[PDB]
Amino acid sequence: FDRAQSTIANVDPEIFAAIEQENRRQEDHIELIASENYTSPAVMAAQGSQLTNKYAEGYPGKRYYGGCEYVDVVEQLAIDRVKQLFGAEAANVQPNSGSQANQGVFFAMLKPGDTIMGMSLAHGGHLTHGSPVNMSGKWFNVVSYGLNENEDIDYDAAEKLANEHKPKLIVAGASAFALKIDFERLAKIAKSVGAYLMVDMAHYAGLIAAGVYPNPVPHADFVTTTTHKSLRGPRGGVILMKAEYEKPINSAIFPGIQGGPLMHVIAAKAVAFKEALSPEFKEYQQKVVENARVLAETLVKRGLRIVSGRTESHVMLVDLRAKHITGKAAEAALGAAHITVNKNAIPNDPEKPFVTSGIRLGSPAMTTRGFGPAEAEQVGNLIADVLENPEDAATIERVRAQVAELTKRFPVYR
Amino acid sequence: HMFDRAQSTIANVDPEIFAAIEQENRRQEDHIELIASENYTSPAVMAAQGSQLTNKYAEGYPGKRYYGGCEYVDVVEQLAIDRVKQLFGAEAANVQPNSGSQANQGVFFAMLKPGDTIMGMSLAHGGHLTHGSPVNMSGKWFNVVSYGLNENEDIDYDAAEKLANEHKPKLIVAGASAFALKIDFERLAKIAKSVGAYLMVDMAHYAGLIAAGVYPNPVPHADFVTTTTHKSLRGPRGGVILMKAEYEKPINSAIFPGIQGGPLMHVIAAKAVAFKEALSPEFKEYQQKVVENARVLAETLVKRGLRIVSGRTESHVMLVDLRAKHITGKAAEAALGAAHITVNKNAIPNDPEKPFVTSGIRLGSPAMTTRGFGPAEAEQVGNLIADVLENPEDAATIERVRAQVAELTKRFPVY
Ligand SMILES: Cc1ncc(COP(=O)(O)O)c(CN[C@@H](CO)C(=O)O)c1O
Repeated sequence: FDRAQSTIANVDPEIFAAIEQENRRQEDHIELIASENYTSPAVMAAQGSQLTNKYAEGYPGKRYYGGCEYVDVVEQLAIDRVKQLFGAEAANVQPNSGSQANQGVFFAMLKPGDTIMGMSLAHGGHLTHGSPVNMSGKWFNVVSYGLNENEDIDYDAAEKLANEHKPKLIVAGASAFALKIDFERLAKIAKSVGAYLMVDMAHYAGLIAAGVYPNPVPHADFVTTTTHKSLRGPRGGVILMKAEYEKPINSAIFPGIQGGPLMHVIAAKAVAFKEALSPEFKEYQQKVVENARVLAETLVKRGLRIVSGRTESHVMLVDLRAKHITGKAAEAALGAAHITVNKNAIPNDPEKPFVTSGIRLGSPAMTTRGFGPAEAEQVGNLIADVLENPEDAATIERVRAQVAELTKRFPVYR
Repeated sequence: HMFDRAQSTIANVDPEIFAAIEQENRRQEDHIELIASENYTSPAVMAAQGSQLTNKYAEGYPGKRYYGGCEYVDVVEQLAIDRVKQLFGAEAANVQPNSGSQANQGVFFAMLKPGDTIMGMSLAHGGHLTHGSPVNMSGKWFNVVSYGLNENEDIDYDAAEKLANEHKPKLIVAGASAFALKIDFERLAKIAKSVGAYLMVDMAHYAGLIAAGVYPNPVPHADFVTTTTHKSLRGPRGGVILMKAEYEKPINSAIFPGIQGGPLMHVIAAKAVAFKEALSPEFKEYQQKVVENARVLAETLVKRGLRIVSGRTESHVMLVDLRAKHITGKAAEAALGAAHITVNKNAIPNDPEKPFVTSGIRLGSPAMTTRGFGPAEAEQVGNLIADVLENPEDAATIERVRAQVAELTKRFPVY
């Protein structure tokens, strides 16, 4: 309890060693998982603070425990900054995760058995948007909408489904969709059947904050997000809501589905929001969008296909059929070449769900460590090299060596 | 640069947050903390959840992840699982729950369907929010039957048995947020078995005492045992589920993909560190002092004319009946807080006051024991509390106590 003696290395050598290896792994691999980023030392320092010691059930100025004057300052800063970031009427920064943020809306507005609409998992929707093995799909009646022939969201079909099934709530947002979503149109659809509109902007949140992806907040009743993806913050969730839903949302998070908030993580959220308000962050996201486009363009030049035909965001779904390789095989081969991606089903995938014909790629992480258009293009070409000969030892090695050059030249943490 | 560890300090990036954390650091030093659910976790634990492991998406379980590159977070999580199994002798464990509430929700999601009947200890008598409160998920989406204390303010096992037979709960919850005595988990297991119900024990408050062997272990008797890692266990903020091997698959499926997504791997690393610390002989010695200090505190307050619910404590915690000094729980909390003693108000059985007022305060010894308080200090603290309670609005009294608190806090620094 002098920070000198209680180090991880002294107290728990096994865990220290494992953490050290993860540090090096983060340096030594090019990360293209669209949901991952590298958060700042300041953010990490914040959730490594003594604020973990405080029980603070309730909300600023209305706590159940005494001694909360300073954690109140922290939480209110987090609330005010995130409201400022997205122009929200109200906010809740206590959700433990993106899942809990989404569960909070559901607990606030719905009863078990209610009908909801969400984007289908097969076409890029998330687990929490109605999967039958998730709470959202097991305890509720789920109707899903998907993509059209152009692999854009099929707004007409969604409208038809809404009228047919009369959902109490409509979910929009996605984990693997490259285009701009028309939140205004989904809002009209929701209003026309008297449904709530909830937008899960977890993946796009950083882009939205920087103004390079459309903002769902003026159109939706509820907007949920993670703080750790494109927002580049700590791991956790946030709910944004219209003022009229402030009381049900706050009551749903506590005492509804959570207990004591993680005040150290909320402090870390506040720091990330401060960073997101800066001109440097806007410039970062402009580069994120640029690098994603260049990556997509490069893969197309090498004969691959991009689902929806283009990206208008940080993310892309790559159709691998022209190179006669499965997503599963592609993920494995790229991983061996020190490029981290994940397999992902494409629309009308001829392969089994655990195999797939696609991979999802994203630019936030590589952009954070300093990659520009030249590097994004180089990475595109390296991926294609692997895909065209995934089991050739010499091919994997040549790429790995070039990956090593990039990662050494662009360190994550200095 | 934004990712240079020299330049990216909290003070450099965010001076306002720096200032608030600094004030909180000093607040933790300058107050005697007697909130029974709070502790001071080690720098090693804090360092772990301040690590780069926050950057990793690791949906799934060790060796069965959906993402690549999880080799090292797998080592971390498996160490956490193996150590917590070792601490409590559990057949299986899940260390991903984001909180105690999510731990409890995980069991419910695994074993129950909305509308099912459950039994839990009543909130009025020391049960927790997640044990069937109608404003909590546990009580709003399920049919709740609650059991409480008897005339001696011990758990009324006979009444619980009658209720179980009458209502046929699918699941019985045991454990408490404010109960001083040893709970008879074996008897509750028998009652549960007799009606074919699952037994879930929420040992959040007692977990550290149980690990050190100074409070009875529910693991050999229960189907499921849930806990927080931040209370008497003295770890990071988060949850854990312990379960019999036969329930390994439904429990793991319930946490993911059931109710959570990517686990907080940095926090799980911190959990692992906390479990390593808990396995040491020093931790057992700590919990012996916790139990001793709680007893001494209780005895001292009784000497000053207060009453302890259940008549004694056999743990870290006590509920103090304040009526003899004609002061409410709310007023007591406020007055003690001004004297730099942190407590929280709490209803007593058959409390004549409104729920927001109460006639009691809950006290615990884990935090003060952690910063080094012994029996002499525990007794002194008991007397200081009584001094405030007997004259809660006297400025001179508040000042004298505050001065003595300052002497103690200076003598026993936390960090
Ligand atoms: C759109 C969206 N919404 C919620 C979540 C879950 O948040 P957690 O903090 O992990 O609970 C996600 C998470 N996405 C992961 C896994 O599906 C991803 O790689 O996209 C999400 O995308």
